[PDB]
Amino acid sequence: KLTADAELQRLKNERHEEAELERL
Amino acid sequence: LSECKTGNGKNYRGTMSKTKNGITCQKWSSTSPHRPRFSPATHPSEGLEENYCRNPDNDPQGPWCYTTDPEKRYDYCDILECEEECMHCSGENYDGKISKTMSGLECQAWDSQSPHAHGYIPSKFPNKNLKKNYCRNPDRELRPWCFTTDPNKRWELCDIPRCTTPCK
Repeated sequence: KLTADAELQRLKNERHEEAELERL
Repeated sequence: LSECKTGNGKNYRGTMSKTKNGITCQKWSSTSPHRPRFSPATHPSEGLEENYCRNPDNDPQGPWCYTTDPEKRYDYCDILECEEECMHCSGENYDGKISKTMSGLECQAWDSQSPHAHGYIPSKFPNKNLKKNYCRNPDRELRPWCFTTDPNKRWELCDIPRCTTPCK
């Protein structure tokens, strides 16, 4: 998935994914 | 490339193609309905392109087009001033000056890499406004935010004002 979005999408997820894992 | 106005609008270059009132504008390089005083001919480098909004004449009231309505010659157009007050909506737009998270932690500069490795590189997302370290919303997130300088807090959102006190 090229462009931003694909990209940002991913970053975000990555973040989201990481908070996810600290609150735990 | 910048989508909001500062001062009277000289350097405006967004792509608003309609006066403050609906009416779609006349391309600047046309003659019906009206005949204009600033043709991309005459005032060439003055962003006179498309039908988009512009302030050629250095108008006080700023950016403006000619309307495709034969009945009202030219009129002004709407165009968010820059800087920013309060976020609109969830403010995919926010261009304001706030740098402290909800928790109230001062934000880490986008330009920087500490105290946090991150790929939000402004270089990488130019249009995305990663000024200094103003809270932002690049990625369709709930509300803008930043990577915080508390080394134990990666990022978190900020408390940006809604202008009108999902979205409506």
